[PDB]
Amino acid sequence: AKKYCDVTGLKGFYKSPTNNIRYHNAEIYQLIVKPMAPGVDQEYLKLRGANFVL
Amino acid sequence: KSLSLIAAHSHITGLGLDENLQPRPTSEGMVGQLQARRAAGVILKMVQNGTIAGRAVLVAGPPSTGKTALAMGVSQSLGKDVPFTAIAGSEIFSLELSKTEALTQAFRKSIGIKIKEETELIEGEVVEIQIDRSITGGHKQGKLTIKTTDMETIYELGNKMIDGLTKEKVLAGDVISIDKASGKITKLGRSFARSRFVQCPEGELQKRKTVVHTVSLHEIDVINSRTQGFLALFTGDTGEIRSEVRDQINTKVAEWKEEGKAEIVPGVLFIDEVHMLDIECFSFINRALEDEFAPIVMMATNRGVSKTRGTNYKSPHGLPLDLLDRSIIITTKSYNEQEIKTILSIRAQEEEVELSSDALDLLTKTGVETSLRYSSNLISVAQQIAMKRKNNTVEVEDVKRAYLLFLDSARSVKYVQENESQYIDDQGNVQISIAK
Amino acid sequence: SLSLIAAHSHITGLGLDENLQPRPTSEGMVGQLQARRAAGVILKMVQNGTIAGRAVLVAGPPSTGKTALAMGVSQSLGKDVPFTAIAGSEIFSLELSKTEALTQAFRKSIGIKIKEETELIEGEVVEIQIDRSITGGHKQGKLTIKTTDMETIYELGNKMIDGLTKEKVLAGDVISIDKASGKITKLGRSFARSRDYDAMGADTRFVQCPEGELQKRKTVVHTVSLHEIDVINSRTQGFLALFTGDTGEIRSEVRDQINTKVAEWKEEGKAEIVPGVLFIDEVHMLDIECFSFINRALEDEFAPIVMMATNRGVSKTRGTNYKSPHGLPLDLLDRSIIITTKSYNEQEIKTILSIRAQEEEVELSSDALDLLTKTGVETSLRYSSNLISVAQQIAMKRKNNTVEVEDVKRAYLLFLDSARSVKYVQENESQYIDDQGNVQISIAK
Amino acid sequence: VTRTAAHTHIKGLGLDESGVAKRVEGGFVGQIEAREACGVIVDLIKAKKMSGRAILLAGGPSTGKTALALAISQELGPKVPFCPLVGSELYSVEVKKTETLMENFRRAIGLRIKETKEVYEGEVTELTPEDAENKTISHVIVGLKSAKGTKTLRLDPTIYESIQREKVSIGDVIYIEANTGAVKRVGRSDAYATEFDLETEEYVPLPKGEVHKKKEIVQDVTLHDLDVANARPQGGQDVISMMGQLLKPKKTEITEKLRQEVNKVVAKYIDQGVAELIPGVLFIDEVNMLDIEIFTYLNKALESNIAPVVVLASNRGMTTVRGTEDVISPHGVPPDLIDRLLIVRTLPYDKDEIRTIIERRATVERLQVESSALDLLATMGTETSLRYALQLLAPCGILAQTSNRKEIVVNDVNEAKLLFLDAKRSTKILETSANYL
Amino acid sequence: VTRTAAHTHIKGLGLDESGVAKRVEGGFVGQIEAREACGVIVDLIKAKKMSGRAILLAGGPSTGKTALALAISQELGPKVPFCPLVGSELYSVEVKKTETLMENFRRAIGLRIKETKEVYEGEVTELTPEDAENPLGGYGKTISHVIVGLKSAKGTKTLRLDPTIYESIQREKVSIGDVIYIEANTGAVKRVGRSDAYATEFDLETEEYVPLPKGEVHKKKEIVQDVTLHDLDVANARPQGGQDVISMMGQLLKPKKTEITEKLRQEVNKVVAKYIDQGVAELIPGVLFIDEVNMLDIEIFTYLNKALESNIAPVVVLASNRGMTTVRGTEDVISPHGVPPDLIDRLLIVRTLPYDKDEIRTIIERRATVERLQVESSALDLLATMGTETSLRYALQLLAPCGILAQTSNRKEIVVNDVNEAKLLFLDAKRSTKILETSANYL
Ligand SMILES: Nc1ncnc2c1ncn2[C@@H]1O[C@H](COP(=O)(O)OP(=O)(O)O)[C@@H](O)[C@H]1O
Ligand SMILES: Nc1ncnc2c1ncn2[C@@H]1O[C@H](COP(=O)(O)OP(=O)(O)O)[C@@H](O)[C@H]1O
Ligand SMILES: Nc1ncnc2c1ncn2[C@@H]1O[C@H](COP(=O)(O)OP(=O)(O)O)[C@@H](O)[C@H]1O
Ligand SMILES: Nc1ncnc2c1ncn2[C@@H]1O[C@H](COP(=O)(O)OP(=O)(O)O)[C@@H](O)[C@H]1O
Repeated sequence: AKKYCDVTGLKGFYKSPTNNIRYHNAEIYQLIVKPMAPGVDQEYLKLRGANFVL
Repeated sequence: KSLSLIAAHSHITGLGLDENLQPRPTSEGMVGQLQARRAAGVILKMVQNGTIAGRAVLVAGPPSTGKTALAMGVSQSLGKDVPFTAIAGSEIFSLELSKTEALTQAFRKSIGIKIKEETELIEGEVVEIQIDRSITGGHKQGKLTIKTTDMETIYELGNKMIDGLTKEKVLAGDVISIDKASGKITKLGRSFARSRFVQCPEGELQKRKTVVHTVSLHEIDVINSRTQGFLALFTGDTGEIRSEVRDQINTKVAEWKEEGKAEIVPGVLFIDEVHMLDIECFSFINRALEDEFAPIVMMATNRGVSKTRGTNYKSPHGLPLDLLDRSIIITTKSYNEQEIKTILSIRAQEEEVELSSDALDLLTKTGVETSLRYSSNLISVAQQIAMKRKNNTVEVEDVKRAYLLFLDSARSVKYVQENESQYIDDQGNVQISIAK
Repeated sequence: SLSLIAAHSHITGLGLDENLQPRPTSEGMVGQLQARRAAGVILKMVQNGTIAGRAVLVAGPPSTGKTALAMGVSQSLGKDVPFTAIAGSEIFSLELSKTEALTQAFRKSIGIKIKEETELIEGEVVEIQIDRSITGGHKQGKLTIKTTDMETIYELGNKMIDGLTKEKVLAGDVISIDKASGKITKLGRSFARSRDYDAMGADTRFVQCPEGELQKRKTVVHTVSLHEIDVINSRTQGFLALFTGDTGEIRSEVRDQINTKVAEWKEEGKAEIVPGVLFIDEVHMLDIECFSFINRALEDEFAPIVMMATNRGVSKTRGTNYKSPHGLPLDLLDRSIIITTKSYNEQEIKTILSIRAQEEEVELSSDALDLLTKTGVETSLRYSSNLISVAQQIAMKRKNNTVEVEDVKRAYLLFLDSARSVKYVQENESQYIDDQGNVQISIAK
Repeated sequence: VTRTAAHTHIKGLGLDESGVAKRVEGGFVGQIEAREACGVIVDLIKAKKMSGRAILLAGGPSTGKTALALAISQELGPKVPFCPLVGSELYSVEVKKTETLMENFRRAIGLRIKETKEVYEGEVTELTPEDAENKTISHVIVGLKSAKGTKTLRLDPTIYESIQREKVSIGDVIYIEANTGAVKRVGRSDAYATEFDLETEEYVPLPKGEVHKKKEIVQDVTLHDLDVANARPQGGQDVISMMGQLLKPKKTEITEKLRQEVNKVVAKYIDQGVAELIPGVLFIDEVNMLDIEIFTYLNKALESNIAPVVVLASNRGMTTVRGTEDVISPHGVPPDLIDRLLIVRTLPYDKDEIRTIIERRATVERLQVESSALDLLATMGTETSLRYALQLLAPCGILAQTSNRKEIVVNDVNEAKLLFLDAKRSTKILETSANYL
Repeated sequence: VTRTAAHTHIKGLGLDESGVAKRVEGGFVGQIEAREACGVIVDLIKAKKMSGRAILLAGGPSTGKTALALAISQELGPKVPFCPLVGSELYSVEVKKTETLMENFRRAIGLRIKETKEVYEGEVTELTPEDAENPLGGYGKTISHVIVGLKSAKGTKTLRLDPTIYESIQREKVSIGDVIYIEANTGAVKRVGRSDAYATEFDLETEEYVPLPKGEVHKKKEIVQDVTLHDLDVANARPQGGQDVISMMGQLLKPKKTEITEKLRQEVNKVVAKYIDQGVAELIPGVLFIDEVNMLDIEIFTYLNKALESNIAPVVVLASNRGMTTVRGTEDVISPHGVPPDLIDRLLIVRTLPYDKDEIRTIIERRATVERLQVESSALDLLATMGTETSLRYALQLLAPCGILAQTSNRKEIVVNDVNEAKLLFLDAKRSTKILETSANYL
């Protein structure tokens, strides 16, 4: 399956090791993925069907 | 920078010329020779325009007048990635190459092809590497956590990445670079971990890098010759590359220029002591200057109405008149007292030699009566004599001691001619006995 | 088919009778009756094949037909007889000495005829059924070879199976097998089994399926020179040096062993010696070492008849500092007989020019032929012979079939001979580079 | 922007349909008789009948012998082979000079072979090898796929061997030539680019065109190419080797047996109509540099049945032949070879056609020259030499450009004459000065 | 006891701390100004700053030019690369003379490198290969990996080798019980030999027996290596040392000099400058000495003119006995010392003067003391008169026949009768020429 960016919908070149969000480039990582609060990663993974919290 | 001790032309950083091609009296390490430097600037602009092919110029004059200095100024003002091939006249008399083939290789080393290409690179600082081995080892899985100053990511590695990372062993704390298509991993070095040392690279991993390659036509001739590997570019045993390979290379280069995938960079082939070639090499140069893929050839000689090699007659500059018909001649002149003094001061400033004003005047008088190269050689040995007496400045007595210890040409000739019985003459006669 | 019209293509041999008397015009050779009769005597000695090592020197002024006489001898000699025409400059080499090059030129001009009998089964393979032996020895095979007409089954031995598995032959491959000697070949793939594969391989060759009888008898006559046997026995894989040429100074003991084996193969009758002619054109361009080696090498029984051509007068011998007749030393001329060629009169010039015009399919008119004959007598034969073709092209540019006087005059004006060019150079000597290198490129002063 | 060589401005002989030379046409001006003679020569070459014809272009320096040779080359076209050569090039240190002369003789006889190029391009979808033993595979079914659809092929085990040589798996865009049998792996497709986040695979796109592509090509070879193709002391020209072989192959004396076998194969292919024979031109500039041995071998080799048209150039007069001691001959060519030549005389120029040569070279190099500057350049060309003005044309343009002018003025010509010297002024400086200029 | 040659007695230039020359010290007698000039040149070389500096030692025969060159080499020390050469040595039949001159130019420039070697050394305990599942594919080999166990002193570890490293192992004929030494830098394996832990009296192959290597396996050791630029050039031109098949077949080919290109030399210079910039190597420029420089022809002098202008060229010293002589390879170019004036302008001529009677006498005395001979004062005076009359070298070379004739008559001293008999038995060049002029059947 093609891997996509979890927030912008572009090509996901990289995945953040902490919250497992696949992002596009540096600016999205520094402005969205890095300051992402706990409990916000679950919706982004749920839209892809990877919501591990039950 | 590379390996560079202080040489004869180290002080010359180019041609000291203005925007109107007017030579300054002292600029970029070159003084004097205003007409010669302006002509060399015109030739430099011919090279930089790139629309004129196969022009031969001749830098002629007395010895120690700056023909090789002018060629070094042209080479330094040319810039990078423009091929400057400097050879002597005796270099093309080879045992495994014909002289026309060596001249062809020297001609085609001076024409470059400029190709720009893009490559995806991953240059980053490794946070950690995990690899979980199987029960037997048929399959290997792993995760590579890498970071930059801006980013931080984790990669699920395949088998070939794992094999290419275990070979060229990468631990945590290494700044590396990965080419994804070729599978080459280069360890740039250890990062700033206190526990070589290289700083952590900037962000935006997987970046496009534009590489500009300038490959000479001789290299493509060696490559396209299927019996010749590119190791002959380093070993030197190319061994008489056939002409048809060169025609295919010329047609391919012309169609690459037409397609826009590559550009042509003309350069300079400099031949020091061009009188040492024989007449067949002169005829080959006479025909080979007419090629479209031919560089601009600078030739230097000091001989005046000398016998041409391979013949029995004498010709001006040691060159036949059909070669001089195909060339425009730049004439260098001798130096006066002030230009010699400025050259000696520049040479002393380059070698970090601090010398007095009267020592400079004595060295200038020596370089006027004897030769510029004798005084420029005397500067360093006078400095060594000065530091032998624990003196940091070269005085008059140091120059006098250096002049006494080391002889010039005329003094050696006079001292030989006064004592010609002690030497071996043309007939092999010598009187080794000192008495009776 | 590949050969174009050359300078000697009109000569089909010496124009002689059965009494060795030359006709005035026969087989493309005109005149030179004494020289043609002497060359006919030379040809008979080569055809007799009972004497060896005679040196014949063809001497005369240039453009008189020494090389024409040599090509007439070579054409009258017939096929399968070794004629080696070399120039004197080819002996000087880089990895071969002059004596070794002369030995290779000598032994290329004498050979042996060998008769071979071939029982060839040529056909397309249908099926190869292998009877797999339990012990592995004597592996029986069933070959289904097939022509267009008819098809049999052949029994195949173990070495036959090993030969057919060394090269990769499958069903639909055209092969021929020799019954007497067991020779193996693979002509390629048949055209009937060619469309089964969408892309052909690197070594895949497509040949037509053979017709007629499956097994054919043929007698093959092979003419192998002595140099060929020397090169074959010199190396482990010596056949490549027969074509690449890097034989590299074959040692003597190979040559004596090959000479003794050729003698005993002659005395037991499986080969017969065919001598031939070695023709050295411009033999004056040889060193004195080459001449001395020729003098000693003419005295061997495995030596061909040597025809040498020279257009030199009393000239300096190469390698020495003295002059000699024909550019050859007196001991070489001692072991030689000289055929002298003379100059031509107007009728012989006209006949040779008409023959050369007929060879190049140029329709010469009578006045144009007379003008070309006058130019040939005045300047040279070869100048008019070269003028014929450019006059033909001049007439063809004028939309004319035959040539006229105007076409020959235009070709004479456009292209210069030696004397006119010498006159134009000597009239303006400043415009050309002298022997001292001086020249005047400037047109005004 | 195109570069300009010394012979760029010449595009042909400038003749009409009747063969009469127009005065200023085709980059030429003047020299009408030698141009008409060269037109007769190229008509003889286009007849494709003669062999071993030899013409010598004799004239002074800077008169246009090489200009006429390249004009012959453009008049024949790129289909006809043309081998330019210097007399100095025959002196090789690897092989003897007569062998080099004969190799250059065979380099000027060419062959046109019409051929097909059929290419299967795309991503492997199925790779099923059928064994059918009789261990050994019978064939392989390969399914290629591009953006216009898929196509299935049956391949022999040799192409399967070449496929497994290239490490071809399922999902790799590969290249197959049907006639040659060459297999080249372009690389993995982007449909399988996300199997791993990082791997050494090179991910290339699917081909946008069809899988199967067929076209017609023509192969232009020479007889020397076929000579050196099957005369290798160490073989292996078929295998692609970027690194060199361990033993360097040297040029060897190719025997006449290989020449006769190559001629027999070429004649067999010509009789089938596959190949077409194109005789060409071997041009030797500065023929006075030939040794007397090379002259003798030229005398022998001009009588061959497959020899091309040879064009020689020389600028000498009554000169001693190279390799001899007392043979004074015209143009440095011995009189036995001169008898086989046809001599085309090349005349010097006067002021008006020198001026038109200068203005044509200025127009080709895209330089604007004022009329009085053109007159000064023509006067300098008559005084010094024509090539001095032709080589001082571009420094004049540079000195005009550095003064922000696109028109060459008389002061630019005076400055270029001051900066750059001809041969006569430099010889005068050489004679007047004492210490080696 | 010790074997002596022509220049054994010379230990150096023998100068003070101020550069002045003591008259008799350092094995040298006389030539005060020449020794001082050579000391100035030695200090210039020790400065390690200039490139392409060239001097010429000019004088008659037997005046001490080669003595001064050997004194320069001795004063510089063994670390500074000294390349002695003759002008006749540059004429090689394998490669052009200019390439030989450039090779000697690169041979006179040295480099001292610290090198870190990764080493797997120890005694082989187990050596088991893992076979490939498809051995006859033609694309891989018969094995996939090889497990080898090595124990050193207080350490044991196992290695999984790829087939290339195992090929390097098995070409050394490594078995169980062999202490081996694997160099990870090149893949080269040294078989140290049989371990002494087993019985050492039952072999037939005269093998050596070594203990277990100290320390752990997989060491990193620092080696100081002295190479030249020519060593790097000839290693990269003919590649040996890798385990790829090109390196291994190039090991087995016959070595032959090749024209090493300028591209390879510039790449080697770039790598050496990178080694210097990391502070791991240091550059030691040296001396190229050319004795009998008259033997060079005009092409070598022309190439020397270009090669002295390079930024990496060493200090080149030359010697010549010639006076006003024609240059070799030319016809009418009369030049001092057989050296053309284009090269003479780039030179610094150091004159060397002939000796007096007393200087010749003490030179003979020092050569007698270095050869362990005892000479009487009257015999020493007669040797000095013979040296002033015939030649210095004839007087020096007659000392050994005098010693032979002295030890023949059971004497340690050399009497006047011994040197008279040696004068009678052996002849100089002048007496031999006088015999030649007064003989009929070309003596
Ligand atoms: N105009 C100049 N400006 C600066 N240095 C010069 C000049 N002319 C000559 N030199 C120096 O003088 C030395 C000898 O000159 P060189 O270039 O060898 O002249 P030539 O090649 O004509 O003998 C060189 O090291 C060069 O750097
Ligand atoms: N007897 C002859 N019959 C026909 N043609 C001849 C005859 N003699 C000479 N020729 C022609 O003259 C030309 C030059 O003769 P050639 O054989 O070269 O003489 P040489 O070898 O003495 O120079 C040849 O092309 C040949 O066609
Ligand atoms: N008739 C002509 N018309 C135009 N340009 C000419 C003519 N003759 C010579 N040239 C030019 O003069 C230049 C030098 O002539 P070239 O042919 O090299 O002299 P050579 O015959 O000595 O080789 C060439 O670049 C050529 O373009
Ligand atoms: N100043 C000196 N002191 C001591 N021995 C010397 C001196 N000069 C020369 N010799 C000796 O004389 C011999 C000749 O010297 P050498 O340099 O070989 O000859 P040349 O000077 O002709 O090159 C040498 O063996 C050397 O030991």
